[PDB]
This record gives sequence, C-alpha cells and structure tokens, in this order.
Amino acid sequence: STDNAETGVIEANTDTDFGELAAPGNHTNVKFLFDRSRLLNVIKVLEKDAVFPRPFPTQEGAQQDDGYFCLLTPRPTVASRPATRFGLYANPSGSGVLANTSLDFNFYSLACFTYFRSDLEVTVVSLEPDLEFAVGWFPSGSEYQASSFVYDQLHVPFHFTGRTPRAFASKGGKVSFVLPWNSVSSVLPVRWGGASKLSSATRGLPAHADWGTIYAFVPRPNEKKSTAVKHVAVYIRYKNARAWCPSMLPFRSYK
Amino acid sequence: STDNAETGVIEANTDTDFGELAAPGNHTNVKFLFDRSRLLNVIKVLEKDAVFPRPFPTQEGAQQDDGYFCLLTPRPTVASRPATRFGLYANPSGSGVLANTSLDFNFYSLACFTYFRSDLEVTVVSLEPDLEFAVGWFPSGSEYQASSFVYDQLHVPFHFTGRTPRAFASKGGKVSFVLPWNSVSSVLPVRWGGASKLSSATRGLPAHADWGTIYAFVPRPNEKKSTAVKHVAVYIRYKNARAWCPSMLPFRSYK
Amino acid sequence: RGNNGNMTFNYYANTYQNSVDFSTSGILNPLGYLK
Amino acid sequence: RGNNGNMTFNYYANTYQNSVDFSTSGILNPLGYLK
Amino acid sequence: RGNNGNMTFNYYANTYQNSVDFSTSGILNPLGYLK
Amino acid sequence: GPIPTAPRENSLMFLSTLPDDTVPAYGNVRTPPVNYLPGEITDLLQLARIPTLMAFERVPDTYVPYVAVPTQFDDRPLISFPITLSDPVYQNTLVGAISSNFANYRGCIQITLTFCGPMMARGKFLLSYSPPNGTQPQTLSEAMQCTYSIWDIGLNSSWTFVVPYISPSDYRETRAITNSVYSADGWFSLHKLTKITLPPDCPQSPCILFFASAGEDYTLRLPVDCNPSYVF
Amino acid sequence: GPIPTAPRENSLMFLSTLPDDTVPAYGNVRTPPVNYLPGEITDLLQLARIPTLMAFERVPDTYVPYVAVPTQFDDRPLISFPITLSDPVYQNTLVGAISSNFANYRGCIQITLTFCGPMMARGKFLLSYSPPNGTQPQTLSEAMQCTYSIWDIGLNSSWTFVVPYISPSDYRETRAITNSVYSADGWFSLHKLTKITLPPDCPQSPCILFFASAGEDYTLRLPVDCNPSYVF
Repeated sequence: STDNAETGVIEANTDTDFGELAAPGNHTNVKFLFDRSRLLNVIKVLEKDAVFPRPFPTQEGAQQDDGYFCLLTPRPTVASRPATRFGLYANPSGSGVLANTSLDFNFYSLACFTYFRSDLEVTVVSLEPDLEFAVGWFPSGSEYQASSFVYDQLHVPFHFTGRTPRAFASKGGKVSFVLPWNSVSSVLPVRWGGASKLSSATRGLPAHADWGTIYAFVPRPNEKKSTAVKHVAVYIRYKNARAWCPSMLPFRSYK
Repeated sequence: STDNAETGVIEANTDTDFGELAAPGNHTNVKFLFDRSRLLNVIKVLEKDAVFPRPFPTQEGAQQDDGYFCLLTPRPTVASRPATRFGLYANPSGSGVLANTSLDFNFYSLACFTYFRSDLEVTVVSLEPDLEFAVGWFPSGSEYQASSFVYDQLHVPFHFTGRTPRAFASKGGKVSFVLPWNSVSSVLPVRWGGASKLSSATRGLPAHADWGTIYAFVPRPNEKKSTAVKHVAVYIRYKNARAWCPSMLPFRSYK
Repeated sequence: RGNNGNMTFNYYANTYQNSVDFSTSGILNPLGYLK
Repeated sequence: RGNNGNMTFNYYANTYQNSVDFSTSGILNPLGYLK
Repeated sequence: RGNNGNMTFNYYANTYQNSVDFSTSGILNPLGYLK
Repeated sequence: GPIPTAPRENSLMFLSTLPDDTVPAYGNVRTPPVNYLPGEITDLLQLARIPTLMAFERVPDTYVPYVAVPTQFDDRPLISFPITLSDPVYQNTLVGAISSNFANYRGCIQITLTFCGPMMARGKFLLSYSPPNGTQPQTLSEAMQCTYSIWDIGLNSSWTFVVPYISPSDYRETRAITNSVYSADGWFSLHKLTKITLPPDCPQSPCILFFASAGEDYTLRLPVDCNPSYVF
Repeated sequence: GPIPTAPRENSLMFLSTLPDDTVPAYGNVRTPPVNYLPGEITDLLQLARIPTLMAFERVPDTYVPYVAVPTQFDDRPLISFPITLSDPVYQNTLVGAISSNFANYRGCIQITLTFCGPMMARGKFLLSYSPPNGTQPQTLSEAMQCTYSIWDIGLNSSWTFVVPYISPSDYRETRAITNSVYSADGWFSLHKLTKITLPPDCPQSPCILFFASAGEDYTLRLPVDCNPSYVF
C-alpha cells in the first residue's frame, strides 16, 4: 500500500490490503521474561585469610591470592574486576597466571536496550560430595577485611564476623537470599561511553555498576589447612526488572 | 423382545421382559481413571556434554551418544524418536547397537478412543544407592544445546544453565513437577493416518505428538568422569484427561 | 473433580496451576441418532 | 505481576521484601512521534 | 467418636477419608425380650 | 516467630495414587480451543453399552463368530457357555475387555441374537438360563422348568435375552479361579424346539449371529493392573 | 501444641524457574528516583515492530542488503526466499533475532520495499506469495495465479507487502529441521513485469532496499535457551 518509509515513522494487517485479525493468545513481557535462574561463575573456596588482588597493572613477582571472589554483574569482568573486552584462553599451555573471566550469555543474547535495573536473588550450589562451607558478601565500594586473631592458639580469620550478612549451610546444603539494589548510580548502564575520572581514565569503563561481591570459606581454623581444592557454583535471578531505551543486538556471523 | 439390530441403533432391564432396577452404587469416569502414576522408561545418567542422535537412517561408523534422553508420550518410540512399529530384542547376542524402546502398556490396555488431551506430571526415582543427580527438560520442537565452557580450567557442560526448568535434588532424593500441554497440535492422536510432509513422508507417523524431552546429569565437572554406569527411573501422571471419539481395543490371542 | 481430595485451600493461582484456553471472541447422551 | 504465583499471603513486610524509592517532596505507545 | 483427638480441621474430604454406604432408595437396650 | 511443628512417621514418602497436586514449573501457558471436535466421551460405560460379537471354537484358526444349525440333532443344546466374564467367549467383546481391568461388577448382562438365512423359512427356538447347580442341565425337559422364552422366526429376525442378576452378595468378582459361588452364575443354552423348514431351492443350513453387551444398570468398582500379553 | 505435618516427596528441591520469592537478608534500603528517564520499555514486541534490513549473498564477504536490477533477464524472479524464520536472510533482523529465542509464533509477517535510482525512470514490478507446493513456482504465468500485487514506480517509492498467515495449526514452530508443514510456509519472489526505462544521462542499474518487520498481530509463546556462538 501507499507509504513513505524514508520518513521513518511508518503506518500500520491483511484487512488493509486483501482480512485476518487473529485474536490475542504476554510471554514477552520484560518483567516476566527475566525472572529465572542462570549460572554466573564458578569459584574456589577459601581456607584462610586471603590477600585481595591489586589494581592493574600488576607487576611480576607480586604476592596475592587469585581465583576467589566474584562480582555480581552481567557486564564482562576479569580477575574479579570490571572490564570491557571479553576474552578467553583458547590457546594451549603457556606461562604466567590465567585470569578468570565471566559474562552473562543469556542476558546479552536479549540485551536490546541501554539502561536496566532490578533486584538480585543469589543462591549457591556445591560441587564436591559432602562439603561444608559458608558465604559472605559486602556492598559496592566497600573492602574485604584481612588479617586474623588468635583464640586458644587457633588463628581465626577476621571474616568470620562482620556487620554484613553471613550464611551457614548444613552438610551438603544450599544457600539463597535476596539483596537490594544498592549502587550509587540510579540505573545500570548496559553499554556506557563516559569516563569515571578527570584524568588517566579509560573510556567506557564504568565504576560502580554491580550489586556487590561474594566469597566462600570453610568454618575451620587456619591450623587445619588441606591440599585438595574445592569448587562452588553460583546462580542469580532478577526481580521487577525494567528497561529504559532501545538498542542493538549481538551480531551473528554469516559463515 | 421385538427389536431390529441390523439398523444399528437398538433400544434399551428385567422390567422389559420378565423386574429389577438395582439402584446405583462412577469409578469408570475418564477424568478419575487416568489419574495415577505408572512407569515409562529407564535411562542412563550423563557425565559430560553429549551428541544427540542423528535422524534415521544412521550409517555405519557414526559417532554419537545413545541410550540417554527420553520422550514423553504413550505412543511407541525408538532411539528416543517417534515410531510406529513397536519392537524388542528377544534374540540372543548379536551385533551392532541395540535401540532402546518404550511404550505405555497400561494406557494402551484401555486406549479405546482416537483423540486425547491432558496435563502431564513427571517425577524421577533413583536406583543406585546414595546417588546425586539432576534433571533437565525442553519443549517440543526445540533442541539440546551441546558444547562446554571453561571455568578455572574445568569444563562445565552448557546444559548447566538455560531458560528451561532445572531441578536439583539432595543426596538420595526425588523430583517432581507438573508441565503444561505445549504441543502445537490441538489434541494428541492416539492413532493417525496422515502425513507430515509433502514428499518423502511416512504414512501414519505424527510429527509433534508429545510433551517434551528429559535427561539426567551429575553436577560435576567433566574432569571427574567415572566408569560404573548409573540408572534412573521415570513415572508420569495425567490430569484432567479427556477423550473425543470411540475406537477399538487390542486383540487377545485365542491360544 | 478427578482423584483430588483437597477441598480447603489452593495455594498457587489457577493460571499457574493449570492451562487455560484463550477465547476466540447418570444422564448420558447416545453417540448415535437415527432419524 | 511477574513470574510470581502466590496470591494469598505475604509474610515479611513490603519494605523488607523489596526496595522503595523515597519521595522528592495491548495498548502500547509508540516510541516515535512525527509532528 | 473413637480414639481421635483432632477437633479443629479435617484436610481431606470425608468421601476420600472414610467409606460410605450407598442408599437403596448409659442407656443400653437389652439383647433379650421376654413377652 | 517460628511456628512449632512435628513431622509425622510417613514423611518423605512417595505414593503412586495420592490424591494431591504438585508445584508447577512452567505455568502460565495458553492452548488453542477444542470446541470444534464433536463426540466427547465422559464415562467408559458409554462404550460398554455397545453390542459386539462373540467367538466359538468351530469343528476341528477356527473361531467364526456364528453358529450353524445342523440337520439332525440329539437331545442337546446347539451351544452353551458359562456366565463367567473370564470365559474365552467374552474375551474380545467390549464388556469383557473393559471388565477384565476391574475387580467387582454389578448389573444385568444383555444378549442379542439375529438370524441369517432364506426369507421363506420357518422354525422355533427356545432360550434358557439355569442358575448354579450340581450338574449342567442338558435335556429340553429340564431346560423348560427354569427361566426361558420361545423365539419365533418372522418378519423381525432379532431377539434380546436379558440375564437376571441373582447372587448372595451385592457385588461379584470379575475373574474366576476357584469357580466359587461368588464368580460363577450358571449357564446359558440354546435348544431347537422344532425342525427348521428350508424352502425349496434354498440350499441349506442357516446361521445365527450372537450379539452381547451390557445392561442399563451395569457397574464396575475397583481398578486393577493390566495384562501386557498382547504385546507378545 | 505442635501442629502435625507431613513433608512431601519433593522436599529440599531446587527449581530454576519456581514462581516464588525468598527470604530477605539486608532489607529496608531506599533508592534514588528514576522518574527523570524517558522511554521506558514494557514489552519486547515494541522493539519487534520496528523495520530493519535483510541480507543477500551477492555474486561471487559479500552480503550487501540490497538487490540490483540486471539489464537482460531470463524467465525467473530477481530474488526469492523461503518463509522460515531460521533462514539466513532473517538472521540479523530484530524479528528473527527475537523469535529465535522462542518456540512458537503466531501472526502476520510484514515486508516493505523502497526504490533507489534516478527520479525520471519508470517501470512496473510484481510481488507474489506461493503457499507450500511440490515444487517452487518459477514462471510469471504460474506466479500470477497465486496471491500477488503490482507495484508501479511513481511519486512514492515505498510499498508494503503483507504475508497472510495460513496453517493447519493455531501455532507454528520457529526453527525448521525437517521442513515439515508445521514450519515451512511457502516462498516469496519478485518478478519484473516490464523493462525499466533509464532516462538519458542517468547511468544504469537502480537498486532496491528490503525492509522487514512484524505485523500488528504477532505473538510468541515459549521461551528457550540461547546460542552463545556470538562470543566466538
């Protein structure tokens, strides 16, 4: 029919040309679609007080504990820090240390807007049989407390106690709870183009776009360290999500 | 008494010839009869990302993973695919690969109509002692996602996460949930006579007459594969069932 | 109706418990009529 | 609203269940108007 | 009646809890009368 | 605060026939309407009330569903069978097939006959029903005393014989193992009262078709498991 | 006193899509208002209703989103493609990208065209839509019988062609594997009815742009998992 699509705003079934007005029969709603769990990352389990990674760039011969901790955000991250370029180690054995990375494939498969906001609901699942553990979390912009104290000649890491929530699960159990949107920024920028500092900043790297941080540890004294490593899984959900402006979608190769 | 049964529609107790009108005393109702569990099939348990079977005919020397997965339908199936002729391997040791098969004996013992429809309620029971597992399912017409990703040098199969429901059961536990009728066809044809494609089709083989697909896997990384096999049992139930036209019943031999 | 005993309280909503068809807007009948 | 089935009883208070913004005191609109 | 203590709430329906006979439509009597 | 509770002795149990629902996993799904399909079923008794055919061994597969009248007879019914629903003759009828999957039944069985032969023939038959006894009645003289009726060939070639329900218990078992009074209920037989007159040029030997079904007050009570023998 | 209870068979289970909440851990937190941000989204159909561009293989990357009219033709449509949403041509359009993450769809697809060339040229085109058949129609004579329309170059250079929705089932699958009648829905083609008259001094070979989107009665039902292939 007559129209002018160069103007952009085109008009708007078969009743117009030849109709059929098939009756309705809301599964695409933003609030409904995003309410379901999905894996985020897999992390080790602590057995003593750890040293948080230093900010980049990290020089050779720097002592720290890497592989633990994990942010709560869909945007790409590296070494438990915000990042922009997603990457992976597809190459064979090399040298140095390998940096853990994460990303929300399912979220970005339909991330067709710019700004987002919702509540987060976290849960944790163990992997090794009959494993006992616990979880700890702190808000954005805070810091992880190091060092340990002595009780009856046993070194208890400080992270056993704090004003932030703690969770103890029975042998072979699971954890779950819901946290509030606590970042300073009003909404989460899916893609950004600003700078966080007046000088020496990196374009397009947001500062406090997340929900917090999480870690896992065993309720034992530091005098009972073991050798075999342990692992833990993490899942997240979104509650009352909202979107605020259109955007693009990931490109699909034509190979 | 006088009657004419050649006409088909015959009239209709002892009050008519000699009566007795014994008072009533609804156990045959369609809705009530079909609400009870019954075994469907027994399947293996995955321990890594698998390759779905290829469509028939499968040539010699084709690499795949067979014996897992299982449809949700009373109609006969072979190799986790819809089928028409039910068969079994009563012969002794032979060659090649043996194709798993299934059928609902109890359903077909009273399947005296053509069209059927109801909701399905699935549950899972383990067989080996102290076994830990999980279940996954996807609708009709979908596909199973393959491949795996690396987390801290551990290969985690992709099926750990997805928009479709997942179920994690404690050590030596059980699972249960109810799914909705989701196939495109309005009703389930107990016996069919059409064709699904314009050419190269097979008469009497329906396309999407089922409820979905199910599989079982262990929450462990691919780097901890074992040797001994494991097994799982499946049961199903029907809710608010309905039937739509008369039919025949299975033949009984006179031997 | 059906092999259901509970008759006091349904927790989840009907729409989330059972499927519903979308609108398009004793005594037993015999399956054969002979005019 | 949302993938929530319960419609009979909420135990914890709304303020402790969901965040709330502090006061400063079918039919789908189109995202483009052409005067 | 009987060795039953609960007197507040019966969950399952009576028909599904106990059998019922279908219709066909202190002071103690002595077991012997002598006219 | 927390509400005190006490789990019972049968916690974490799985019952295959528990009358209760389960939590939904993928709810909020709509389905296309089915108001266009006619002939919805509500109770299997509707199908049970439909006539069907029986089987007979025939002279030495051979299971023709009809009985042929011989020429000369010898003081004996043409065909007789018990009234036990597990009998072979009831195997493929709808009533027998459905009842085999239930324990108890109640009501009146219904039997219907039909003649197939030359139009201009004539004859008379006698139908009998004998409750349980020490020995199965054979002679026509015995048969006459019990409940019976006389069938006459005429314009209408079909007749229905209703078997009354008499038993010492309200319900009766559906399959017989010991042949106790609770399962067996006597016998049925057919006797040729007269000699059939075949008109000239009509060759010989008419045939009779047996039609069986359930009465208007039939009923079944207890479901049971099935026999998967038909798959082999 | 304690209230008797009986835990069910599915206790201590974790469901990834259970419609229920969880206990709060750090509640009683306020947030800044967001009433200042305009353009809030409510349903992804709003984005699905926006036109976008398609792709084509081009002569022997080469995936220009337009088709160039040749000089001489041979009894064959300029371009044709199926109506299966899994086809490559629909990959990058918003409708295709969104639908790929759902199982069932329903409604009418919408196609829009636009001309790019010299103002003072003229011509006429024919658009066709052929439901499923044993062989894809090729000749203009065949095409004419099916549903079609005629496009004339004039003041307005854009035209919209609405593909009717006809199928044996209320819903249809979104991705095709066996090409059954439940997924495939025929073909679309473009035929040059006349010969385009290029005015003098205007060099040659105009081009046509393809615009696709969703109709006003589109719909999607069942969510599914995604493909992370774009990360590699």
